[PDB]
Amino acid sequence: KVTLPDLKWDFGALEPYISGQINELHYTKHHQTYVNGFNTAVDQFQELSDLLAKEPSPANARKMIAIQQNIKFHGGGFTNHCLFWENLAPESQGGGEPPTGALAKAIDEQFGSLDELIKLTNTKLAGVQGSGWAFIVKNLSNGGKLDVVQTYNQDTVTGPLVPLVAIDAWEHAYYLQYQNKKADYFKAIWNVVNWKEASRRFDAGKI
Amino acid sequence: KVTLPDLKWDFGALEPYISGQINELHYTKHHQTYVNGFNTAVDQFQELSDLLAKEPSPANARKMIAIQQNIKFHGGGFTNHCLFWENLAPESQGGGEPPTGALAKAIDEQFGSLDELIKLTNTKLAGVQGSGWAFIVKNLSNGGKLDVVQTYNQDTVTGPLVPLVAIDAWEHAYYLQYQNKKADYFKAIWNVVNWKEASRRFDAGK
Amino acid sequence: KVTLPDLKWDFGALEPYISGQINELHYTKHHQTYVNGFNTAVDQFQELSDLLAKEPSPANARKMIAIQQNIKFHGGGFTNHCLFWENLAPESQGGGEPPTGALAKAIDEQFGSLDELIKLTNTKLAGVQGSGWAFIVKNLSNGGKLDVVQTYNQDTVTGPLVPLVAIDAWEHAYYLQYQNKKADYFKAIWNVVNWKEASRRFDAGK
Amino acid sequence: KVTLPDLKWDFGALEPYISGQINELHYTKHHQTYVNGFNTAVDQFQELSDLLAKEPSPANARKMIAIQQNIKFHGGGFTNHCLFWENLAPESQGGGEPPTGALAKAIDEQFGSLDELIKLTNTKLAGVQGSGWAFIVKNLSNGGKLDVVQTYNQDTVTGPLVPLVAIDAWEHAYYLQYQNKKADYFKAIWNVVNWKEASRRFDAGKI
Ligand SMILES: [Mn+2]
Ligand SMILES: [Mn+2]
Ligand SMILES: [Mn+2]
Ligand SMILES: [Mn+2]
Ligand code: NA
Repeated sequence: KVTLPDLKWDFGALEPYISGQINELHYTKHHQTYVNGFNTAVDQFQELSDLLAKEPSPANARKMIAIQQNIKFHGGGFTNHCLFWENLAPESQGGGEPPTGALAKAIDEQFGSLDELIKLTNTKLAGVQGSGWAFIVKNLSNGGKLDVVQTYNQDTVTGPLVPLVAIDAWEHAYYLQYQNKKADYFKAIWNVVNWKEASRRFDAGKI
Repeated sequence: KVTLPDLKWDFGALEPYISGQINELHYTKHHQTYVNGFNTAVDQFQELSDLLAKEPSPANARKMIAIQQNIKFHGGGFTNHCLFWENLAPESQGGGEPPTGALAKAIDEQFGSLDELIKLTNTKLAGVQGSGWAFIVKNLSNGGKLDVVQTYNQDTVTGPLVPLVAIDAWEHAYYLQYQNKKADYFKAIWNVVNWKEASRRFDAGK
Repeated sequence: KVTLPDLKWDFGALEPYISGQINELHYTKHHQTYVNGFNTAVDQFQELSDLLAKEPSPANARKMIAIQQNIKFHGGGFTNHCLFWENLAPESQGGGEPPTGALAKAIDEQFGSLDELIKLTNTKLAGVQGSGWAFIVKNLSNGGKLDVVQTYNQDTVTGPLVPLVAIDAWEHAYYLQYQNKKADYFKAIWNVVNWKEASRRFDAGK
Repeated sequence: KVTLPDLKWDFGALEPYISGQINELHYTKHHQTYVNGFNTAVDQFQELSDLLAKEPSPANARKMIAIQQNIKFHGGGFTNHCLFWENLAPESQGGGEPPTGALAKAIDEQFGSLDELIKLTNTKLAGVQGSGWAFIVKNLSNGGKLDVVQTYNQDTVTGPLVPLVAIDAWEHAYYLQYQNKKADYFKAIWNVVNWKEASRRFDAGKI
């Protein structure tokens, strides 16, 4: 049974880059909904699995097929937002300070500088044509190389792709403050990105 | 735990429209693969579910998300092929005979004729740009109306959509016999379509 | 070269159901974005088509493929919003009044009532897990039957699926006013749906 | 107007890894079909594009949206198969011989060995749940790092993702010889992969 995680900061702590009113809605409404949806979907599948064991019909298999969409969507919603809060921090807790160590080294070697990586990421965020996410990732299958990937809806990066920084591009993540001006939001959010958490994820090679 | 279903006919019973060499591989290899994949996926779900209970972390959620794909794909593969075998039959069991009853009436009212419905379906089949299926369906949400829908890969029709006739458009369904000539396969298969089974599905809405 | 269509109503005309603030942003910003993107994409096609003619390489084919996403997305955004404004109207223009004629008959015959069709549509709207649309459509390929279709992002209904009512489920369509309570928005919008335009679309079959 | 490309080898030249029967059908039927489809779709779009100039209506935009699906699919079909033939060669023409130069250096640095890259690719190919492709690519956006990407149907890798080796995982690519044993096909094809063409693409950073 999953639960809304504790936040490391107060709702209004990322102002002026992200408003407290957005954070409160985003966390108490949107994230809680994925929490509830995920627990419900997992419950429903456990129930369908028990039904399939006694009556392994295509009819019942068809029912399982129907709920896995909810497992994926709500599971992703749960996961992506958890990652999101943990890679945000107020300036007082180091938000917006550049990474150090191995991650900083890989960033410079692959993209030239942190500024270029961020510009690439903002291009990707702007390129999400619908709801979705951009993730700075470490790819474990090609020697641990950095990349920036987009996902849609609540799809997430799995397998060898370890998320280092997740940035939410759903309209609910910025609309009350930025309205249509999503590029202003993408630029502003880096001021409160927690690159210490990114570095920790990079070093661990897991989340 | 699912298994391959009983067939109502022998592998060679659909000759010459669908070769026995195809049916044998199709059932004993391809369908068996979805059976095994689905059973594995459901087992793995059960294991991840216990893991999630012990540690409900994003990491473990991530693992669960990863296997949903296989549940969907192999579950669809299992379900779609079960449908397929049940709506195929040799002529000796009524394959290729036109439907009667309420289904026949609905077909004529909506499409003009069975011939016109079949042509529409062959157009949908030819329009699958990849691996996939066409389904003639009854839509329970809009008053029980017939439609033809395409799916890709092992996606299937769910919700208010009741499959009446499933036709496999994956290349493995025809390649040994027809190779690139998929339209020849789409045309030939209607000689062994079991419309009695479609009519039963239509009447039951299940 | 496309442009924003003229609106038949002032930005604040759909209050209280849809905020004038939302309509103004939705039209002057969001719809404009799609107009700009589509014009840009069609210009690029034109340039790449000429390039491909002179040099029909896989390299240039690859470039042509790369712009198709923009054509589809912005083309969809352009088209869907045009449909949307045309099927909305203030109560003073007859918004929210039930359809009549053939459409009204088809709705009663297939769904039982207008309320049942609306209920089904709201279910499809709530079912969009991401950004998207629901369309009440008339299907030209199954004898002209009504159905409700979900799309994601700016995907739209084409070919035999004729849109009668388009409803936007992107968060920018409701968030300033309803925030997370999208179900409240889906319920409210029917008060300003232009069923007269829906009936016109149904009769024209385009 | 695109045309079927010239092949560098005879239909039967890749036996016994891929039969002459397959190559003949694959090239003269399947590839040709995408050639014809792509030419048709581009002509149709040009036609609608000219109409849209005079009638810039939602109706006409809707018609163009329908056609872009065919441009993408047949365009991809044309492109992927052109890449495919160019990265296959008989053993007499160097097929199956390991890459050298910068490409070989990047492979060992990122994957450990060619064999590890090949195994990863075979895992990706087996993971295509439907029709599709695997590509070994050079990613120009992350400092030119190698990766392996899956696509479905005739989707392809565009922009910063430069295809180095394309491997076809559609059933028509192997069924007549391998039937359901696709893993055997994925394993065998490397014996006739042209790594010299892969190296040229890697060096040029384009196709
Ligand atoms: Mn969010
Ligand atoms: Mn099959
Ligand atoms: Mn909109
Ligand atoms: Mn092929
Ligand atoms: Na509100």
